[PDB]
Amino acid sequence: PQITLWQRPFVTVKIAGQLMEALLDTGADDTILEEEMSLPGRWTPKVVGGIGGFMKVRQYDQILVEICGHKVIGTVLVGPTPANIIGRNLLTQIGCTLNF
Amino acid sequence: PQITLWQRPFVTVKIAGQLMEALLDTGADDTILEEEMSLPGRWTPKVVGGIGGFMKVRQYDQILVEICGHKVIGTVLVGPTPANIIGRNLLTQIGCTLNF
Ligand SMILES: Cc1cccc(C)c1OCC(=O)N[C@@H](Cc1ccccc1)[C@@H](O)C[C@H](Cc1ccccc1)NC(=O)[C@H](C(C)C)N1CCCNC1=O
Repeated sequence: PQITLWQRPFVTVKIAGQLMEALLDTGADDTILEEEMSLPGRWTPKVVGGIGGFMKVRQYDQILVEICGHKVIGTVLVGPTPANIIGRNLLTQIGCTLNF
Repeated sequence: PQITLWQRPFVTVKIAGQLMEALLDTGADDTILEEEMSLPGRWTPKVVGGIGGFMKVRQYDQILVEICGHKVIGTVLVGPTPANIIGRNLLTQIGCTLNF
């Protein structure tokens, strides 16, 4: 699809059998999911800095993400973010471009 | 142009005779420039919340922004952001779409 930006660019994603909406975010290097997201297995501590300051997150490697049905695999961060965010690490795998 | 997302999507912008680079950010509702940015005239207090928390900003209305040479006019926030960010309020005016 081609998506205009008059509204926030949310899409439905399925991760580890769970459904959620996440923002397609060209300003994000990394993908981050909300605190209540349950991913199994080991993780590594990471800190993410946005506008406002920094927050501690859990880094999960090799997570399968189904983004508008497209299947991709990458690193997913989990922490106390206000919204689920799909960052460039996954946007590149769905062939996402900015056009104008 | 069409821009891929293997790298951060920075573009050059000119605002109030000053040049800077700014991130094209679909995850941002609003446009925010770094604390050292000098805009003339009246402004209104606003607070922006990102990942990490919130920060106090100045809201300037009807600012002319030249984005990749395109001319657009909109609200611009100025505060202690780590990077200049072009949000959807301006991205819509340059006909910016996400494609995949
Ligand atoms: C949502 C919003 C509403 C009104 C006004 C503004 C400016 C708004 O956006 C603020 C905002 O932080 N949006 C983020 C996503 C957002 C949407 C909704 C709520 C909260 C946040 C994101 O798009 C931009 C922001 C840019 C940035 C900040 C600091 C250093 C470098 C880059 N990017 C990041 O925080 C990313 C994260 C998300 C992986 N990030 C973290 C560090 C390393 N690099 C990097 O890419």
